[PDB]
Amino acid sequence: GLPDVAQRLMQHLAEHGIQPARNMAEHIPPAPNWPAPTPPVQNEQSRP
Amino acid sequence: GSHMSNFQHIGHVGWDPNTGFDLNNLDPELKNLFDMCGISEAQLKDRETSKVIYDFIEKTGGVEAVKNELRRQ
Repeated sequence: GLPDVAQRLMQHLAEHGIQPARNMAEHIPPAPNWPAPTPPVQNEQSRP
Repeated sequence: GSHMSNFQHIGHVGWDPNTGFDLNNLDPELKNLFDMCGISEAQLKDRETSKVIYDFIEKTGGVEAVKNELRRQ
């Protein structure tokens, strides 16, 4: 996951008009997009 | 006009304005970003192209800055 820094590099090359060698024909950046471990959920708020 | 001679936050890498990035001195964590964008080693050996790319590294504060920026969550 985490593409915002590569997006920042692309936004910087766009100030000079430069293009990547893949020319935006690629898909899915490296590593799984798994959230932070051990998450909680809400209490038994539903009525008896 | 032109930039000031501070040179306090520069990125240590084998880049030169005469040939671009040295592959033997290219950082593997800085390469994470280059590859995510779709950049080839041919673009890294072009003077004018690699001069645009290197600007981003020294701009954030050298290689240790980009090596931390992609490490954020």
